[PDB]
Amino acid sequence: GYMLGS
Repeated sequence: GYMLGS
């Protein structure tokens, strides 16, 4: 799984 933001 993955979670990211910018």
